[PDB]
Amino acid sequence: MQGKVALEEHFAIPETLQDSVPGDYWKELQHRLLDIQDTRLKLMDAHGIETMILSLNAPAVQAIPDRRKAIEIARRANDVLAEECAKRPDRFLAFAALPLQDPDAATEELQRCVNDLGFVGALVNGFSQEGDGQTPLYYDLPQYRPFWGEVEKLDVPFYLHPRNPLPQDSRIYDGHPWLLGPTWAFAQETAVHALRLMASGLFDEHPRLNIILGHMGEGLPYMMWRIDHRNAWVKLPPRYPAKRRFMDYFNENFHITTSGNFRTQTLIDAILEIGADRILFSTDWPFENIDHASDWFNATSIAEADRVKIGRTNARRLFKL
Amino acid sequence: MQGKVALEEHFAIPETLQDSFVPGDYWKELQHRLLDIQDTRLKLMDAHGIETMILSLNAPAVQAIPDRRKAIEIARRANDVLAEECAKRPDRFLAFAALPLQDPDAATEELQRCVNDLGFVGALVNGFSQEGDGQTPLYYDLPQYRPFWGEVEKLDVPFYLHPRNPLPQDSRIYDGHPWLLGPTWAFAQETAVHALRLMASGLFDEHPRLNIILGHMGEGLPYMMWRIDHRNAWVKLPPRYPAKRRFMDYFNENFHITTSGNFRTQTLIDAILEIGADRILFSTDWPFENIDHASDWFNATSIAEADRVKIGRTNARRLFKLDG
Amino acid sequence: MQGKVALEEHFAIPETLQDSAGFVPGDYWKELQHRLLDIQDTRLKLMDAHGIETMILSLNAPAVQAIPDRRKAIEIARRANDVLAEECAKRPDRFLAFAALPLQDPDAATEELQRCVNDLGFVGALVNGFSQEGDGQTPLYYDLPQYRPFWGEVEKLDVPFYLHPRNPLPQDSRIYDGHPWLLGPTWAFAQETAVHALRLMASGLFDEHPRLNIILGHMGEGLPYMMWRIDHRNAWVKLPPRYPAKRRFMDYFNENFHITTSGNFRTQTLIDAILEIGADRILFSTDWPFENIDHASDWFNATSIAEADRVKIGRTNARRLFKL
Amino acid sequence: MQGKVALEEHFAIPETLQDSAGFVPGDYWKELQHRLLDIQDTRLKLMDAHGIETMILSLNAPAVQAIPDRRKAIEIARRANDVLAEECAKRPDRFLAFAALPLQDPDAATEELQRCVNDLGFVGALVNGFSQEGDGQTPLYYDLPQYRPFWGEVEKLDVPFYLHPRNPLPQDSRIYDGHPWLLGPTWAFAQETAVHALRLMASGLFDEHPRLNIILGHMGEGLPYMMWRIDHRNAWVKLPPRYPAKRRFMDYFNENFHITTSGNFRTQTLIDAILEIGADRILFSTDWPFENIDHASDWFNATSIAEADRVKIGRTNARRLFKLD
Ligand SMILES: O=C(O)c1c(O)cccc1O
Ligand SMILES: O=C(O)c1c(O)cccc1O
Ligand SMILES: O=C(O)c1c(O)cccc1O
Ligand SMILES: O=C(O)c1c(O)cccc1O
Ligand SMILES: [Zn+2]
Ligand SMILES: [Zn+2]
Ligand SMILES: [Zn+2]
Ligand SMILES: [Zn+2]
Repeated sequence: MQGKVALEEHFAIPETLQDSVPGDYWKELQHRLLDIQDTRLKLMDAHGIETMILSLNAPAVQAIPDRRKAIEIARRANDVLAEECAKRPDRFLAFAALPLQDPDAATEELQRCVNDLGFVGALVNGFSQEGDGQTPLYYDLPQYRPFWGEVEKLDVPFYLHPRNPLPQDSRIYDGHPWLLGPTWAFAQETAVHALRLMASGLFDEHPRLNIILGHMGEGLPYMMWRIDHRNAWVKLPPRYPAKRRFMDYFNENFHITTSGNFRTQTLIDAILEIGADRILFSTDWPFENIDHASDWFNATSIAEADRVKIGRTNARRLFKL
Repeated sequence: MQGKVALEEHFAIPETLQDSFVPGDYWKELQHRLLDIQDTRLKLMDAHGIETMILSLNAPAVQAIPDRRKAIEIARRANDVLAEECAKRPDRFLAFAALPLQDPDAATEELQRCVNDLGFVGALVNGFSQEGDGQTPLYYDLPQYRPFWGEVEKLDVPFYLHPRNPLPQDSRIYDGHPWLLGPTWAFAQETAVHALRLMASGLFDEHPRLNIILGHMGEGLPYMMWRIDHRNAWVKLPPRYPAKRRFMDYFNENFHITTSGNFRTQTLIDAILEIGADRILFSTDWPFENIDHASDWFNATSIAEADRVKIGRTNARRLFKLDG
Repeated sequence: MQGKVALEEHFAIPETLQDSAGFVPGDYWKELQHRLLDIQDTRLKLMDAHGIETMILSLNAPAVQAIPDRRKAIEIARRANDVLAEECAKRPDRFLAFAALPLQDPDAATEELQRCVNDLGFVGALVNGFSQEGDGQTPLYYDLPQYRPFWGEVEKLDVPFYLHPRNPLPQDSRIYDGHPWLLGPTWAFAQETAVHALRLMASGLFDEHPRLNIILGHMGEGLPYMMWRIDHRNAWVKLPPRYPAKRRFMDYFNENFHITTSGNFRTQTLIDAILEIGADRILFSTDWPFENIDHASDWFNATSIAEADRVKIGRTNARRLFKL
Repeated sequence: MQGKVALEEHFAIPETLQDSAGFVPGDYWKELQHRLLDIQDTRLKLMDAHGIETMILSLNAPAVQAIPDRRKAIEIARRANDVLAEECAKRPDRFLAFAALPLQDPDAATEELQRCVNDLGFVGALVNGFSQEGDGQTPLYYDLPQYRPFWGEVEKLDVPFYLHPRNPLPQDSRIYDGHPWLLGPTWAFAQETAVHALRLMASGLFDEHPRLNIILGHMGEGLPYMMWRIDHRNAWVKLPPRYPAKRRFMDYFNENFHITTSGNFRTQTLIDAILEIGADRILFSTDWPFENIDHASDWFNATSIAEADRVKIGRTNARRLFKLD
């Protein structure tokens, strides 16, 4: 398939590069993160990707406790990104990196990126760290409501990307570093953060918000029925502040991408849960090979009409292209 | 469908009853359900095509008793009670053992006692154990539990790894959201990861004949299993965990999942295309779930009639050697 | 779900009533007749009780397609269409109409479609397969040359054409000899209709009129499941197909066809169709009065698909297709 | 996947070679002929390169079923079976065989089946639909009374019966008039075979002989997708069906049939079948030489199913069905 849109495609700046064992692989990953116009573009051309919505790597800004430096790095990353997109505006779009450890500053940088730089959304690597940085700051908290109101005003999607939990909140993985990251930890962290947003009633207050989750929903689709329907015989209203069910907000305010989850069975389950209209193609480059994502998607077992929507038209619609 | 086998069916004894809402008329009903075995439960089984019910103590129960002596005491009592209840109707009730795993040796002894002397057909443990001050979750992939697993394999009976909530110090991500703890989500995360720890530790290389059972359709594992092994596939460097093979291998070869508290056809279809119908078992999670809810859904779920028979009955019959 | 649109919903006029006599046992004949003749009363109460806002009505089968005499066919067609317009006018907020066409006379059929659409406001046409004319011994399929002008007018008026089933003529039914239970909805209807659809595709009709919209009931008359094979059988033979059409069957099916759930309330079938043609091209329908409205609605309300798709298949796809 | 078993794999003898002539263009005819006559070379090399350990061979179509003279049919069947036995004996660790039967003569077909199974070690029979006999103008379906003795023997011998396709006779093909491209594997084959199978079910054959194992290729010739409708159409009519069989079509399909992936390398189709008849009754097959072995194998090795089912469908279901363990 040609003319695809991919939106979990990362890059890095020298300042955040270290955020991502010794050898040829680490060397290649660094080159990939810093490259935009050469290797990346050539692969896009060879693998039917017309539009790539770029985002800074992780955890990047979310792991910078000093709000002052966080704002500085965010602005720096966004300016570099703007410069890179300007070189091939027909191929590259961008997500804003935000210094959410400072709500007001984050709201202001998002406005700058959207109104001044033409960015089409924001991508945040989970909870923020601030001050001593020992407390994970989730976005369902009161201090972030103004920010969400502005996100809804600008009407641009918010991509809730993964990050690892803090060491003190990772005991379950002690002795198992291989379970952290993309293997599992990433999904758990992001799925719950997403659930917190839903449970908080955020989408009752701002129903037009568009949240995006990669890796096919971080496991949410398969368990969505249980999330709401467990112990169904208990006919008492849910205790959380949100007015409706998790499935309602997930179906109405979320979109999921195929980033790093090239599995047909998983895609079928998702199509039968959230629907093809809310699934978007993405690769997770440079952490995943573009050819791997594209070859799989070009041949996955779905209707051709859905391959067109998932690979291109859903995104073009979502980002008003 | 008639003649079904259900195996995540709970009961409680006065000592563990409190572990199991609000002041609402629901708490009263739940209590009655947990304490009942021969009456209400049996009538529902007769009304909903369930011939065999493999009973297990509630949660967290024994896993939440930090004092070894006490844990060993409560477990033995819960197992003696269970043994007595099953003896009243051996043609309908089977049993899973409650184990005081905060004491590896005592747990091994009690499992042997239950299996060899009481005829229990397996064990059901509610996640990690608490011991001493009870501030450290004790996972079963740890070295001290290897002798135990060797005995489990020797006795050749399944181990049902059931959920429990993580300790508060390990649940900050849920702070302010108590509604996310329990069956809503926390149970799955806790159990899925414990299962992965067992896999990564190489436990199944050492004891390949082990049979582990997970409820709630695998605690989310099937949907993400491909990613668990294949994420960042371009990096051809070998994984550094002790296990010799991949997660999917151990999941496909040493695990079975049940339909407990997850009556969703889409989820069942995904599981069928991931682990296979031969590895899926009907279960309800009674009394936390209504038996009629579980049965009505399963009787009509969109699968092959041949698979409805296997998932609803024959897979469990074979697994627990009920035909011979 | 409320506000659904159903479009394979039949009625009959005295002149065509007997055509449905041989499709149900004698004990059910009186009831089927009542249903076929009723539009304003019981039918509407069933619609209200089962969340159906719009019902696009059509004459029963084979009706006009089984009238060998051109003059008579044109007469009955106009009559049925006039009656249908009368009934819709009684409840214009709930009923829409498909035209009955005397296709044994191409020109007359073209004229009648124009009258129905431009003058009566009908939203499409429903034809029960091939037509009989003259001695009525030869099935007349619509891929034939003489029907090209008609198709050009269908595309110009831009209204869908519902290719409905009918049984094959006796001389073309020997495979069912001794098995009358295989004729009709059991199987013969699907074969007859699926092949007729393939004939239209293979003839290149959609190359000439790419904007045509064809609708098939009973989930595509079996087409989705075998569509890959229809084009890809013997793929090693790298030569172009021998038929007139310039492209593949899958292209025309994917681009010019829509299928409904009439008389095929099977979740597995719906899932296969979703993964072959997509939810955007599947429409809810019941096949009342040959199928119970509650059977269709109850199944569709609970089938295992995304809620977003239940809304599309149940309502918005049809509203989009018929420009409502 | 290695060690696969494939069971809709054809070959031909000079006497039946021309039967496959019209099914392929002119330039590809030479290649197809080579493939049909080859068993020990090209075929074996493809099996070794594409993980196929066992190939259950069968004569091409329509072959014997299109020979109206009983005597000639009996001769051709026997000749074809002897050649096949000869070929299998060259590499018995890789090749097994399906008997060709002269069903235009019930008693003769019964005797030949016995000969192939008892004396030649054949593991079943493959018949290309209805038979033609005498004037050959009447399709003879196997649900007819004269074939009951035959079926009784099939059940006694306890070997599967592969109901393979064939095109209907011209007078029974008017729906395809003007569309020769709709005959054969494109569609006519499936319609013809699906209905023949339904006739067997409706006749009550499986009530009388419940241990029969019937096999259909091309993923059930379309049956799985419409199976619910076949039994449940017009469900509001609460009156039993009119056919002589005691139960439902779905019951006989679920209990007496097995389907193969021959010439239908489609994942969506396989998923539907898995949810209708179950993975335990789906078997890998290619339809070589009409389909490329690599096409079938590459698709099956990667299709979206549980690895445990890939093993069953690709090998163990067949080994179990043909008692190879
Ligand atoms: O997608 C990512 O952002 C990512 C990382 O940031 C680190 C490792 C793997 C990975 O997929
Ligand atoms: O053990 C369970 O399965 C359970 C509980 O112990 C408490 C709430 C829900 C539940 O499913
Ligand atoms: O027109 C129909 O839809 C129909 C019949 O005409 C006869 C039986 C069943 C049926 O669905
Ligand atoms: O016998 C077959 O299987 C066959 C043919 O005889 C002709 C074309 C395709 C095909 O699969
Ligand atoms: Zn990423
Ligand atoms: Zn439980
Ligand atoms: Zn109809
Ligand atoms: Zn064949």
